[PDB]
Amino acid sequence: HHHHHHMVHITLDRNTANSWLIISKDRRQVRMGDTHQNVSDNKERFSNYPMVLGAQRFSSGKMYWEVDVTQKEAWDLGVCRDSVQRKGQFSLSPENGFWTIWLWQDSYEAGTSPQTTLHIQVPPCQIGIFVDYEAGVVSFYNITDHGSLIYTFSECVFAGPLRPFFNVGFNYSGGNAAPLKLCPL
Ligand SMILES: CCc1nc(Cn2ccccc2=O)no1
Repeated sequence: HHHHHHMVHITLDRNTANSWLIISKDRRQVRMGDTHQNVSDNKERFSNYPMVLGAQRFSSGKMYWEVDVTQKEAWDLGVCRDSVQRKGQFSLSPENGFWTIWLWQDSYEAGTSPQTTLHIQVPPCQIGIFVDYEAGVVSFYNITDHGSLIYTFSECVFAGPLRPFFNVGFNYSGGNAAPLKLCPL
């Protein structure tokens, strides 16, 4: 791919974070805390899962960013509608306003309904996310494997402004504490 020149500087929005997340001072890293992080509740916060949104909203153009997933066992990444449900239980699907991939129990899957198996030969340490708003495309790239394509959502019906979407995943196992990090441009 040759999408690197649409690079955007993403920062995390504290106010959208699950109350157990710890976001770094620079707003570029997020990890699971071992307890509630002593913040007030609000209608924006994801309640059921360890999720947070980027601050940036996109309604046009081409955008690209990279995320470090080194040594994590579980995570979700992609984009979502600004209007997605925050409270209670829901599935990650385009019908619910999410265009995502994930790692879970040693398999990679795209968040279609039902989910799609991904064929990754080189487990990624960094993931590239490309959005073309006008084209209706969200693509995922394996930066560890020379930028190889992971998955393309096409014919997307965004139906609103998009936000970068993150899930650090639970840490029941003690093997998933590592952060998600937004990688430098
Ligand atoms: C949304 C609630 C929540 N709790 C935790 C953190 N947590 C707590 C116990 C066991 C595993 C584990 O990951 N993360 O989200």
